[PDB]
Amino acid sequence: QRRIKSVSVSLPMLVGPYEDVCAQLTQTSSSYST
Amino acid sequence: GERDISINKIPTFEGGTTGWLARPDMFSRYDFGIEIRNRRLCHQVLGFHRLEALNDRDVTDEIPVLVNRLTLDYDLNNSVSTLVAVRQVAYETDGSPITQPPLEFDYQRFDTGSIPGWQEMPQLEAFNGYQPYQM
Repeated sequence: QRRIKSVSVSLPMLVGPYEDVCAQLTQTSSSYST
Repeated sequence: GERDISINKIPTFEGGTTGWLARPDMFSRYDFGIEIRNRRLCHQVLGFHRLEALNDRDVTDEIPVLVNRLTLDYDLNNSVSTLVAVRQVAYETDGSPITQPPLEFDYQRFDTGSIPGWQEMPQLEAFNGYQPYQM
């Protein structure tokens, strides 16, 4: 069997010590599921 | 600096008791595992001839003549000293000095009246601040 557990992601950019890191993400679909 | 550094005094083979100076910028070394204090810098070097013995003529009280006097001059600072100049000198029998031209030097003096202002670092401008730096 094969299936997704979880995930994370990141960017290297030194935005500044606490500056506005801001984005959004979603799967459009995991077309195969179940 | 024991004998009179004055150009208008020819030094003497005997130095009296003024006593050798200690440099402004004294320190020590350690590197052989011991105290190594560093203190005395010279300013006059003297050529002495026992004239009548050289003549093979006389030996009683033949205190040698100061043939010639190299003379040496330093810039002095709280942390360093080193030659501003040297000059050769000899002396007339009336004791008037005669001189060669001096020979000057000027090694780079550290100074902070020099120090200028700030500038930003567009090349770096955010790449530090706790973790954002490695090097």
